[PDB]
Amino acid sequence: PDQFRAIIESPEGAGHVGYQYRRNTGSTMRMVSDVLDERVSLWDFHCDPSGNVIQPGPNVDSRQYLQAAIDYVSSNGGGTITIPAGYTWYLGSYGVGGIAGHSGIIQLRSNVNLNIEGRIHLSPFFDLKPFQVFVGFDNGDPASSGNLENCHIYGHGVVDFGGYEFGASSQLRNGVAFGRSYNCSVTGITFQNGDVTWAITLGWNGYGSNCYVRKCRFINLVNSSVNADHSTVYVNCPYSGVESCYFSMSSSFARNIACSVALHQHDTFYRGSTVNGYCRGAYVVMHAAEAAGAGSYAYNMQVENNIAVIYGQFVILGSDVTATVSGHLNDVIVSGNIVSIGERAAFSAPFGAFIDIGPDNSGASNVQDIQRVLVTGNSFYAPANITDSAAITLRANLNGCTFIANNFDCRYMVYNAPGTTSPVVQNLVWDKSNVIGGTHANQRAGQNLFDMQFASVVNSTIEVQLSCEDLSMFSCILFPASCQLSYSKITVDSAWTKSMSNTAVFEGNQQAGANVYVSYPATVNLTSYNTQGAVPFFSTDTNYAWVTSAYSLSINENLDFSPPATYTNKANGQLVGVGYNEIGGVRSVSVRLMLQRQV
Amino acid sequence: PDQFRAIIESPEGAGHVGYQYRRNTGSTMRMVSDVLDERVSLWDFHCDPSGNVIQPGPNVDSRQYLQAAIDYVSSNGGGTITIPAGYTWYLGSYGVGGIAGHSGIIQLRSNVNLNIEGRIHLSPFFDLKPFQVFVGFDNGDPASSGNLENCHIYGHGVVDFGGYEFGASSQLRNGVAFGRSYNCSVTGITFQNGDVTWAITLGWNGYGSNCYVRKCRFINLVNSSVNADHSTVYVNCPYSGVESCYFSMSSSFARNIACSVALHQHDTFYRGSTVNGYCRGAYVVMHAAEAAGAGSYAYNMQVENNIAVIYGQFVILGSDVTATVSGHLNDVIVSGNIVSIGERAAFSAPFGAFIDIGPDNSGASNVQDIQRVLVTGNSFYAPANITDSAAITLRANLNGCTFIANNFDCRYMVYNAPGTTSPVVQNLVWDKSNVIGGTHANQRAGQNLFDMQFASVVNSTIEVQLSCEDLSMFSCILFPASCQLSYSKITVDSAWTKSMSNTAVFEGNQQAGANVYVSYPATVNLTSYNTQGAVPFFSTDTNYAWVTSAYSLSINENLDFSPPATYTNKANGQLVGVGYNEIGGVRSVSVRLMLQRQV
Amino acid sequence: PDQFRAIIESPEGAGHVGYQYRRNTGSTMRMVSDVLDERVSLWDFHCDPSGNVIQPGPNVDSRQYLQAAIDYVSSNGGGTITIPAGYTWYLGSYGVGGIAGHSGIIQLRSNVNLNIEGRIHLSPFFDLKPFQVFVGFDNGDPASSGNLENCHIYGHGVVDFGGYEFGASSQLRNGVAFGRSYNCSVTGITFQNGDVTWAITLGWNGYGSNCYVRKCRFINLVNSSVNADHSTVYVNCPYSGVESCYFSMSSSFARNIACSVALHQHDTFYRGSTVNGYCRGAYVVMHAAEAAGAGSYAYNMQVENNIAVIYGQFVILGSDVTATVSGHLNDVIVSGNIVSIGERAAFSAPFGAFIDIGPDNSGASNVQDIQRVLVTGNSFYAPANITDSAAITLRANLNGCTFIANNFDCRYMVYNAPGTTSPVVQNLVWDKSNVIGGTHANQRAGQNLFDMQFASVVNSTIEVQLSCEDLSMFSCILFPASCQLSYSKITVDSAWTKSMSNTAVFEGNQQAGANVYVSYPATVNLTSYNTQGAVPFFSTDTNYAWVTSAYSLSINENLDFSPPATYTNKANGQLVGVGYNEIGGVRSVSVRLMLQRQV
Ligand SMILES: CC(=O)N[C@@H]1[C@@H](O[C@H]2O[C@H](CO)[C@H](O[C@H]3O[C@H](CO[C@@H]4O[C@@H](C)[C@H](O)[C@@H](O)[C@H]4O)[C@@H](O)[C@H](O)[C@H]3O)[C@H](O[C@@H]3O[C@H](CO)[C@@H](O)[C@H](O)[C@H]3NC(C)=O)[C@H]2O)[C@H](O)[C@@H](CO)O[C@@H]1O
Ligand SMILES: CC(=O)N[C@@H]1[C@@H](O[C@H]2O[C@H](CO)[C@H](O[C@H]3O[C@H](CO[C@@H]4O[C@@H](C)[C@H](O)[C@@H](O)[C@H]4O)[C@@H](O)[C@H](O)[C@H]3O)[C@H](O[C@@H]3O[C@H](CO)[C@@H](O)[C@H](O)[C@H]3NC(C)=O)[C@H]2O)[C@H](O)[C@@H](CO)O[C@@H]1O
Ligand SMILES: CC(=O)N[C@@H]1[C@@H](O[C@H]2O[C@H](CO)[C@H](O[C@H]3O[C@H](CO[C@@H]4O[C@@H](C)[C@H](O)[C@@H](O)[C@H]4O)[C@@H](O)[C@H](O)[C@H]3O)[C@H](O[C@@H]3O[C@H](CO)[C@@H](O)[C@H](O)[C@H]3NC(C)=O)[C@H]2O)[C@H](O)[C@@H](CO)O[C@@H]1O
Ligand code: NA
Ligand code: NA
Ligand code: NA
Ligand code: NA
Ligand code: NA
Ligand code: NA
Ligand code: NA
Ligand code: NA
Ligand code: NA
Repeated sequence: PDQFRAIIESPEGAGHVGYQYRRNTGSTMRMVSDVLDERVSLWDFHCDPSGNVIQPGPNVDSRQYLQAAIDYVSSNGGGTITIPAGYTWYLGSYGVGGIAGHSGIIQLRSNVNLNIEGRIHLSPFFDLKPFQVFVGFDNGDPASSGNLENCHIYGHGVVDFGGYEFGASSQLRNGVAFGRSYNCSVTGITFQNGDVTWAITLGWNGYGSNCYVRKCRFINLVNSSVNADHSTVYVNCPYSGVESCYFSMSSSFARNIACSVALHQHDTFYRGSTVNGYCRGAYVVMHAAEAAGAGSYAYNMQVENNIAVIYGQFVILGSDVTATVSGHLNDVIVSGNIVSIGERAAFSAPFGAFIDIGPDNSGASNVQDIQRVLVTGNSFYAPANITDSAAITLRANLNGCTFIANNFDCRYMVYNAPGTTSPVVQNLVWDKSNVIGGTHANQRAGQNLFDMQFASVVNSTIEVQLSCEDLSMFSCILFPASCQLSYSKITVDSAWTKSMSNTAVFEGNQQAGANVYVSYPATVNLTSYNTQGAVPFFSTDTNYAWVTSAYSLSINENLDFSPPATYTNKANGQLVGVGYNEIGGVRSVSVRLMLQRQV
Repeated sequence: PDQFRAIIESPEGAGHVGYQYRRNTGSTMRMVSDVLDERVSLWDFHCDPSGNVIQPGPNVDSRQYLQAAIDYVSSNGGGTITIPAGYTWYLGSYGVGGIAGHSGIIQLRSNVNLNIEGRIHLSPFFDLKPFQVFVGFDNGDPASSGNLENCHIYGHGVVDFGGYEFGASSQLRNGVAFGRSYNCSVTGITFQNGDVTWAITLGWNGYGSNCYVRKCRFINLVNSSVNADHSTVYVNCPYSGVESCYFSMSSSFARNIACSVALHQHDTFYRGSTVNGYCRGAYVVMHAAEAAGAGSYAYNMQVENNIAVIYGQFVILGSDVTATVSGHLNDVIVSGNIVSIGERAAFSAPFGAFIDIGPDNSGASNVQDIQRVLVTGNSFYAPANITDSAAITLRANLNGCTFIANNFDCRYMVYNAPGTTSPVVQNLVWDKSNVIGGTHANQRAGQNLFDMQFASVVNSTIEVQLSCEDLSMFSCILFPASCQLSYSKITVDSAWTKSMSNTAVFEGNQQAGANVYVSYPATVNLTSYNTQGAVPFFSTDTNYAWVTSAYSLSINENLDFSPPATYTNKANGQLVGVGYNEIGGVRSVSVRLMLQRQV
Repeated sequence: PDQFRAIIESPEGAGHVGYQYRRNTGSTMRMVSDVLDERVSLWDFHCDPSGNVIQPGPNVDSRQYLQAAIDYVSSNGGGTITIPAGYTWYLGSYGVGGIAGHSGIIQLRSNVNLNIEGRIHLSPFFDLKPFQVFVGFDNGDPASSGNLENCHIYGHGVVDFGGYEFGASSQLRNGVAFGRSYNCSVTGITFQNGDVTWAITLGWNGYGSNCYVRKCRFINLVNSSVNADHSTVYVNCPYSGVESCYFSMSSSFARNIACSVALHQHDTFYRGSTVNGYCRGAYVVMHAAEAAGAGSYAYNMQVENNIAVIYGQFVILGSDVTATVSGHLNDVIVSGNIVSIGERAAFSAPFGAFIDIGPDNSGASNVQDIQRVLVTGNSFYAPANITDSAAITLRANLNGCTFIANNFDCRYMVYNAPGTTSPVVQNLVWDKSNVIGGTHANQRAGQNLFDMQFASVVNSTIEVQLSCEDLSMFSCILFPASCQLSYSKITVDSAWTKSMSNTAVFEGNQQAGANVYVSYPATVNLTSYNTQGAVPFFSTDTNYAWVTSAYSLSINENLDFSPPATYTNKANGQLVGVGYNEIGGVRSVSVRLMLQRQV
């Protein structure tokens, strides 16, 4: 019985105390230790070499203890390790082995979940240094790494990056790198107070699947001018996405460098999230250099039902090439988003846009293969002073994009800067159901609402419909002479255009093309013959050889005659129609006409 | 060894029994009590003064015990208290201190989560009395209250309000008032069986952030005529919302008073939820009196992808003023919802509507600043007998609202009651892509589909497109003489209109305005001169001085002549065009024309 | 003290060791066994008759132990049973009693939740046999069954069906049958590796409510030619749905037989999910034979924001009748989905379609009552070789369907096979805002883009708008002479049509109907009189008696004359207009005209 009291006080004591669930005689006869062994916490490993528990705190490095817990649970085929509530667990050194090549702190392992209820906080050892807090690669070379499967991080807890700035722009910092990750997720966690490159990365160059970020918060994760670039979540495996998250930045630097999400492989999504204070909402890009695991096509890309205040662009599309692989982006949907450019001076952040068709990372605009994109049922607003705001900034080659039933209230509808890139554009479709707002009315001196600064446009539709007047704009739509236009439909509805000097402008007379279909208002001077009765009226100018029909948009103030209601043309480029002289006489009128070609 | 058996049976016994996780010699040498101390339940506090456990039941008030648990866990920096499954925990008295000013029962505290697995039920002490079950304010004056942070209530359990009716209409009742709440949430909980004002309130007058209601059920929470008003969730802090919830009412009273959600600050949302039996779906409102914590603008407001059967209005917009603050509502999106007015007699509940632009709480219609709203891709249905159903009831001043690509199948498209308010309307946009259903065909004697009972309309677009005949309606669109109309576009497509006596009606001849752009069908009597050959035809009536062109919508049954295909006007208000007399003779025809002005 | 050591080692030992939470003197004086009794796992029942624990494994049938755990927890009013992580629990025999009529393995019980953290795996006893793993019916006759309430299955674990093929096509296999289920759910679970009929079924013939499938994965659940049919989730109770799930198949058989979801009662939804490798996305159907619990109407049906690669049809609509009940489907929304037909040969799987209006299970096309459906803001793509691809295959009677603001890029827009069914169509609305893609340009020899192979069409709108040329197609829209057409609007925009031989084709001259409203381009030969001055031009053909107006789509290459800009008709079916001869002479021209009737 000495050994009994001794047994009981020893670490095997619980293993000698019997238990049977709820005194049920049909239940297993267990020992207390068996029941305790059903759960596991950091406290079961956070101990000195003699086994005595250590309290966490700013003067204690918890890293080795958490790694020991992960390693052991892994050896039993997995489980969930709780990081207890009511404590802050500090990390204060780098991990070792395969994660060292990633500046890793903790190595995640398959089937080992982390239930973070307390706080995890970086110690000042990491100030001005690279780091990746949680790393799922098991090799410094990602190509030589094994997979991470079935690893979920969740809870009501917090990862706090300590506020430390980057030491050099070339450094990288991350919260969770799942690695070559299959069925991994982060749910519920707040990531805050840092200067980092990413908070979470999913996948590696297309290897991975079914990775998700849900109900997480990301708060103040850029804080310095050193930080080169930031994307809060980088989605680099298929069948993965981000939903119902909150993203907020307060620093000036974030308004110039930070993006919330990057979707970089097929079957990926960004849904139901709120963004504030960022430069950009989401990249949707196929990088040829990332094509190894899931092919060279990014398809089935969804950005839906988000709420955003940003300073640059909401969605940025891209694809590129390497020496041996060509990336392609197609089958994209952008719907249900409500987006605004936050209050800022014109030109004070990257050019404001709902959609950007951006060049590659070396600035090339002639490598892209972007098509089959639907942008529908979104709202976009930019304040009236923001000259640099567009529904779409179309800066690189575009093989198709369709806009239906959006409401865009900003300076430009379609824009690209003159003198810059000259994109080749195919299959740009702007349906009449896009509503153009009035916030920027009166602000558009010298500007074209649709400024078509492209090398060429083919197979495209622009149906312009105003909903209020803006007589400040130079034109509704302008094509420079350098832009070829063919097999396209361009229309300007007459409503709110009566007083406009120019409506559609074709500086190379491109509307004359055999397969150009256009209509727009114009003012035309006519003169009739003197005959009483049915009598022809003819335009005094001769630049209408392309017109197939025209009709009156003006009332007739006269009693003694009427000009024609409708007109066609003649070989010399005059318009002609048949009016009526109740009394004879040569007549001379100025009329507003709808000019039509093949429509 | 006497003291050893004694120690073991004492409440410190577990603190003497050793344990080491899974017999791992690298694990902490702990005591059983340390492992048990990692969790906490109501059972750890639900005890008499001698420490003996008390069983819950209808004759036991569990309030003080649950408060003791919350208070203690709070003192250790937080955690999660389980409310065990398999029991009903009754509450039977008011709390004390700061929550007493709120009729509070339990005080929530920061970082203390409640995992409700069992049932919490109100005892009859609360019958006919006010109460707020869970309160996160710490002061009777909300202005003087501290914050509630990091408080989550979740589980598979239930809050049951006991079925008790209100005692007086002036009383207030609530389930969860998070208070000045930051990162708080309710997930998974069923709230049922009550007569209450709210189930959950988030925030206080704009103070709070990141508060959410997810996957909760709200069932039968209004049951009496005493109940003054009900909104199941009131969202009164930014960056907060409701998603994937279920709301159901069965009482008659709920069909007249209850709303599912109120969104009252910026960056708030209501998504993916199902409603049945309610008067209203969601208020979206900026009250100047609520502007203290987050400014006087409600912007980035999202109502998306909900399913509803309601008896009144789906979304209600509003903003108002106090003596020193002016509220503004802008940047709203309503998309993807499928909504119907449930089976009821006409006029038996508040006027049916998809969108309502409602007056302030004192009935004023001249204080609102509502603009930049997008309503797109929704469906609305009301049964054919429901005279009082509209796509939009526009009852107060409106500074903009845009409708694109909806399907509305109800009695009216645009409505406001004559003789009532006379709203000032700007920037109302009804795109042609809105599909008008046929359920109410033949029901519209004496009614105008678009009944424009406003003081004035400016910068507005109404493109009417029918998809079946309804010859019962008096007109497609009518403007009384009291409504000014300027800088607007009004069109009536001809399809299904051939037999209509009136299509567009302008009782003050407002279509003549300099910047009014309109087109609609009309029947016109013409008579020609007798000349053989090209010969003029002229209208017999003189009310066409505003017409810029017209064209035939009718076949010509004649062989010996043809009327003009197109017409323009003359100063006296006749139409004129040039037809053709194969044989001479004065001709007299009645023709269906499309009348156009500036289009 | 002998009995004390004995007590302590006995199964009542923990019941003698005292504990008080965190040494708090205000806490309950408990015993260790009380605290352990707050949780329950499979280990508490997975024991031999002497109470000794049994290890799970491929040679152990865990079924009776799990049932014992469920039965006991049920007797205490519920709770959550954990299925521990780090182990595979095999099932190797059928259950007994009420579930035997369902081939049941485990019986679920009300208020008893399963937290599946480990793996559950079927033993080879089930090879070639029927089975339903988890069954919530309590009677072999579902009509005589009690309800299952408040039963949630959740966790990070897995249900593995062992890879076994069906033994006979008449067998049924299921993962979870909740039965007559109220407030039940499955969250987080992976179902994999099987040949089954369903993974999860919710409800029974309309009995049930508030059942949900969320964040689950379904992987490779069809593997043989024996498998008759598969729907991964069958939703057979109202106020229930599927959200944020992943569905994947790899077998050839799945491309011909498998559907992801079946929505079969009102107020049901399918949202935010990703599908790959399936034949079909979702059925949306009211079967009269399923109408018992919730009525004969399926209404408030939502399919939104999904991502899919399928081989057959995305959404399939249906309703049918029994001898005494008639099923109805109305108030449906399909929005925000991005869908493609995967790479396959033409005709190698069921006919590709976004929407299918399908016959009943006996092939009848004359029993359906389907109306008030909105399809808006979706994208659909099929590769160019897939002849059998359509936006809508309209194969049974249709009482209404509305398409607004979609982007469809496939072979046909509207299709039904000639010689097959002859549907009666009412209220088909194809708005102009639907964008028709160009992938299948040049592939359409002998084909009509809109192939209207119906018995009749009434109250319908087809506004065709091309966005690129396809001169291979025989026509944009064709109506055989067998299809009646009335009270409808059919338009073909002229853009990209100049070179088309046929645009709209009415093989029975149906465009002449009194209430048919149509416009489309045509080429017409005209000849004038010889008179100098205003001079008539007349068509040489006489098939224009239905034309109310026409206008020029062609330039005039002549200086000495001009044909009319606009035309009307004469009784003999010629067109006539007034042109102008500067010099006299008989003129003869061929002109492209927009032919209009009542528009
Ligand atoms: C911040 C961001 O996401 N910006 C994108 C931009 O992305 C490119 O630039 C960023 C700049 O931070 C990344 O390039 C940096 O990081 C890579 C990857 O780091 C190495 O590999 C990882 C696995 C390892 O853990 C690290 O220790 C490193 O060894 C460096 O190779 C590169 O030199 C450096 O500038 C980003 O790289 C991608 O990062 C994701 C997420 O971690 C990885 O999954 C990919 O493998 C990696 N891709 C490549 C090709 O290496 C760059 O792709 C986008 O290009 C841009 C336009 O689309 O949007 C944002 O600007
Ligand atoms: C039921 C509902 O939400 N109805 C809205 C309507 O809201 C207004 O009317 C309701 C009627 O119940 C509320 O007014 C009642 O309650 C307030 C608040 O109670 C006091 O303050 C709270 C913090 C405290 O816990 C209580 O003990 C009280 O001291 C009373 O002041 C008022 O006299 C009474 O009629 C609602 O008030 C808002 O309530 C939310 C949620 O609790 C609070 O966050 C706000 O502070 C409070 N606002 C104000 C201005 O006090 C009223 O705003 C909407 O106006 C209407 C149209 O938009 O929609 C529904 O009808
Ligand atoms: C695979 C699938 O979902 N296919 C649908 C198709 O559904 C019909 O055909 C399937 C074929 O598997 C089902 O019919 C089979 O199963 C029923 C039901 O099984 C019996 O009842 C259940 C409760 C019990 O547990 C079992 O032991 C059986 O006793 C058999 O009666 C039938 O003979 C057999 O072919 C499907 O039936 C429905 O199944 C759901 C889900 O389990 C039940 O809730 C319903 O009660 C049951 N309905 C009926 C009327 O019995 C058939 O409805 C659809 O018809 C089709 C077109 O819409 O889509 C897919 O093809
Ligand atoms: Na590295
Ligand atoms: Na497209
Ligand atoms: Na060029
Ligand atoms: Na109060
Ligand atoms: Na708007
Ligand atoms: Na007025
Ligand atoms: Na059966
Ligand atoms: Na419809
Ligand atoms: Na027929």
